Amino acid sequence: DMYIERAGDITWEKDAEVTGNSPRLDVALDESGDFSLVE
Amino acid sequence: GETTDGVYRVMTRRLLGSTQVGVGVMQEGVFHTMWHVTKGAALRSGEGRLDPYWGDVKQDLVSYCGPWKLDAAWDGLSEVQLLAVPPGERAKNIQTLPGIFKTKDGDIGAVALDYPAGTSGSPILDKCGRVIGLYGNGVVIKNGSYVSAITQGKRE
Ligand SMILES: CNc1nccc2ccccc12
Repeated sequence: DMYIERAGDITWEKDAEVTGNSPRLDVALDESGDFSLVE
Repeated sequence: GETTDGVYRVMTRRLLGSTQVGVGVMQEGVFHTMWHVTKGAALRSGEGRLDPYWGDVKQDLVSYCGPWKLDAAWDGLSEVQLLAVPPGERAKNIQTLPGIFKTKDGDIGAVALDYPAGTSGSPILDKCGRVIGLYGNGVVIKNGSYVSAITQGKRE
């Protein structure tokens, strides 16, 4: 039995930690909703 | 139960202790999460019950109490924020410039940020605070790193 608990508001935070890269990837999406890499 | 707009953890008592299996967004009275978090099961909110209303395994999305309400889209240029809600940890905003998933049916934005599986369903936001998609369905690239699609539904 699953339940939900509030965790916060949805708002843009000014001066948040900025991280992560921006890769451009060729992918495929199967009928089961799974993404895979296409080479 | 609690119907206030916002971000929520999705918990279960089935396994050892209380375990966070995902996250979701309550907006306009509807709860939105990824299909792989709930597998379409009903949810509890305090004393109330939320029943699935719409879902699709291929999009990997599900809405409860009503139709999918989130319609904002990544503009393809701007930085966005993942409002990550990790298990046992406080909600935190992380700003990033999305990459791209290129498919035979078009391109989708993607965020290269690595969080535990129980963070699936955490919303990705634009500068106006609008939810442009949910985090948690993606791929593991060459170096073992995780890249999630910016998954968005359709508002009928
Ligand atoms: C292979 N699966 C995963 N690995 C790492 C982080 C993840 C975050 C959300 C959903 C799945 C994830």
